[PDB]
Amino acid sequence: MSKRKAPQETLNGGITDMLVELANFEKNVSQAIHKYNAYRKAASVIAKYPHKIKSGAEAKKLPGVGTKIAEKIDEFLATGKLRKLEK
Repeated sequence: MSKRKAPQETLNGGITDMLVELANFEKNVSQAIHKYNAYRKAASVIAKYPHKIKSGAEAKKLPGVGTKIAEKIDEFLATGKLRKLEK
């Protein structure tokens, strides 16, 4: 908790962070669950991935992800399509 100085709203991706969060549920999705394995594989290829993906097709190329959790990936970067101040 509190290592040096983390951002207030992360940078952009934060994919493996919210994917591992569902695996950390320890209640609705603790261990030996039916969908708990979905986040274990999708998070194994996402966290290895450079993270951050504007187009949803990115999670498609990621092996193990691209059927149900792929929508949750875009959910992270779904409300982060703000502009970057033009000119």
